[PDB]
Amino acid sequence: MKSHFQYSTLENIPKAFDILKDPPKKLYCVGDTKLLDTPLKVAIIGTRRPTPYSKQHTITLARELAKNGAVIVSGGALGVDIIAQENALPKTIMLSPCSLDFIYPTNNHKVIQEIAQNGLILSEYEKDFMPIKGSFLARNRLVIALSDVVIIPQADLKSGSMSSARLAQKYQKPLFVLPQRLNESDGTNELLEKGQAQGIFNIQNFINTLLKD
Amino acid sequence: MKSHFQYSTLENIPKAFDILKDPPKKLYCVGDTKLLDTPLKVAIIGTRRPTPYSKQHTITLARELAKNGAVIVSGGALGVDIIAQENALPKTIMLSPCSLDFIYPTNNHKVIQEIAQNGLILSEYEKDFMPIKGSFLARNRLVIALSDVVIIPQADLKSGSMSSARLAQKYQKPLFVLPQRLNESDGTNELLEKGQAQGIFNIQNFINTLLKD
DNA sequence: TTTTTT
Repeated sequence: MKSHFQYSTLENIPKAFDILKDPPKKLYCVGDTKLLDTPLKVAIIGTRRPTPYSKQHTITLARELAKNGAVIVSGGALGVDIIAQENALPKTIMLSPCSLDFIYPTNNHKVIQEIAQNGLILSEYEKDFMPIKGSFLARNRLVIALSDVVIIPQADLKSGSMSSARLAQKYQKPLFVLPQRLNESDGTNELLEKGQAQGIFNIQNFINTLLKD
Repeated sequence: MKSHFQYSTLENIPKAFDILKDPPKKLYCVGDTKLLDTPLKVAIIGTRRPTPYSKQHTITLARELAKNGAVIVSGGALGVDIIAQENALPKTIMLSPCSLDFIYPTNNHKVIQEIAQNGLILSEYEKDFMPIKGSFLARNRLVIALSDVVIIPQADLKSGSMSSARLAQKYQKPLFVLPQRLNESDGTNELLEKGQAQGIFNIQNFINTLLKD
């Protein structure tokens, strides 16, 4: 799917990426580049197939965080990503797994279009670059590096979310997950079990605690 | 409701009770007093209105602990209590909020009879004593005192279960809970949020670990 | 909750 986006490049690579082994040398952008100056950047990422429960609270988290002046960072994926990003508009930054001349995934075109229009989309890839396994992983590192705090509402084991979670730990980005029932959201519960993430037991509280930092 | 139980008195107060600031001077009993010598005593207490979710896992916890030679201690209450006790039979000990000549709650009369027959029921009250606000809270301290570990599958804030959690902490009895969604079990989630309880993220590993010590 | 619990 063609985006018909009119895109350029960032003048400067955000310093957040300096922590990376191989920081992007060039970033392509469409939308509000000033969002990159937001004091509080929060990643919300997770399963492409969230339960009604997780969706419900992903919406509250995104809306309230954006209401309090934070910007939500995600990857525009089906499920958790695109729920969080739509509900954070216009304060949201998407890192694309393809060049900005392409829309991916196709079914998210309306929201992604709105992000291009009122938020910000960034890509490491210049043109005619279709999503490929390595680019999904590559952009995942950018979501984590750019973000100050990482929220994973719901996630399975051995998922991309879990890889991103390990990146968050590597870079000491505070990691929070939604409380989840047994034998569901296995990935996030393992994070809780191993003390690698904190649970969000009260959304308004959680947010005020982030703000007071 | 009269029980028509034939009951006696324990020859003396079990040692576990001597931690209490006001230990029972006498305990009345019906059933198999040999259960008091079981190495591992585990309390399973909680809301009188468990979700299907909490119910299914309470059943597994109770059965598997019994299989592993543990005795399940509870108060024979509607909901979590009686589910665990019935599934722990015959290895279960009930602490009654009333004298043993009465059945409470009446809806549990069938299982309570089975506990008197094949398990053990204890009471601090000799006779003609119906349950009262004070006797539930008194009973709770005996559940906590007798038990080595306390599992609270699901509970509301400011509840009898929470009262028991407070006693568990006071008398250095380790707490454990089931993972619960946001706004379904505020009581147990608060325990998790304050690090006052540990979550059960795998029932089989939970049990094995208990056996280790 | 009348059918009982910080």
